[PDB]
Amino acid sequence: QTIQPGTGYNNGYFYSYWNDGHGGVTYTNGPGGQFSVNWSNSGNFVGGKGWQPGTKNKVINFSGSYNPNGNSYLSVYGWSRNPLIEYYIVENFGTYNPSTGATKLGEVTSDGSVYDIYRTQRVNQPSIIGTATFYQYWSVRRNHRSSGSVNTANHFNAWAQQGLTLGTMDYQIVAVEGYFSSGSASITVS
Ligand SMILES: NC(=[NH2+])NCCC[C@H](N)C(=O)O
Ligand code: NA
Ligand code: NA
Ligand code: NA
Ligand code: NA
Ligand code: NA
Repeated sequence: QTIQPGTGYNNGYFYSYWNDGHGGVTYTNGPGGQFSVNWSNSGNFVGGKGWQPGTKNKVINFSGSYNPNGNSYLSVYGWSRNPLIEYYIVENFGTYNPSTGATKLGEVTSDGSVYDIYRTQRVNQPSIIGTATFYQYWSVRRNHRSSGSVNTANHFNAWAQQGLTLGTMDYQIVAVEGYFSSGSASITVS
């Protein structure tokens, strides 16, 4: 169903839906690993489905329709603790590449494309443990897509060769993120 922000479990999968308090987002859980998000003039939000906790060797399957009109991402997205990390394997994005301004550290080839690798830092921002300073790890796919599989270990291995180490996994989902934009998406995870 359509829900307010929160986390939980639906039809065998973990879900997380977060927003910054602005209006405009409709997040709906569906059967199985399905979710839908429609946004009209949102602020910042993140929603999707997957697992609590994730693993360092999961092969994640996704498919569906992704139609951003402005700044948005479609990603494998999750967190670790000790160290506290927010990470992204970005499969598609709208008008804004999330790595803009960031220092490139390397490349990895996985699941039919090269990805470029970046680290960023978030200072005194929201996190899974409350306000915190933490690093973000990014793999950004050069060839955008709306369905496929992601061998997460290929990314996690490549990040570790640049000192981008992960802690104990927290959640791991396929997420749609938007930032002061509009769009529509409907995705099935497995
Ligand atoms: N990329 C983002 N917008 N991240 C939002 C993180 C939200 C954070 N985990 C919280 O529960 O407050
Ligand atoms: Na974007
Ligand atoms: Na995303
Ligand atoms: Na991949
Ligand atoms: Na995770
Ligand atoms: Na996200």
